[PDB]
Amino acid sequence: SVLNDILSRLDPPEAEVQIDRLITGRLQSLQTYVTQQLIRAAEIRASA
Amino acid sequence: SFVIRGDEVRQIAPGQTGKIADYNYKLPDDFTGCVIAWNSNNLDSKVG
Repeated sequence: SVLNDILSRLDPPEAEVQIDRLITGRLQSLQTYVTQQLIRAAEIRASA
Repeated sequence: SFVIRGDEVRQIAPGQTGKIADYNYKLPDDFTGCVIAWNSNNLDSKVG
């Protein structure tokens, strides 16, 4: 789960693949967050 | 053009790590091209 350990332990050639997995997940998570965020905001707006 | 040792060939590839890859010649991760190796036993090897 830590970026530094991947860099520390693994050579970049191997690390690049590993970090990439981590990247897609968080980016996906933020994507879920914003999407989730937009909808609620809309709910608020109608209320507003 | 290289003289590289036999076992070493695996090293001449985009990701590899080792003495040849680190110290002598390094490919970029992004490398685009082929690596053509063939043992030239007759050309460069002597009894001494």
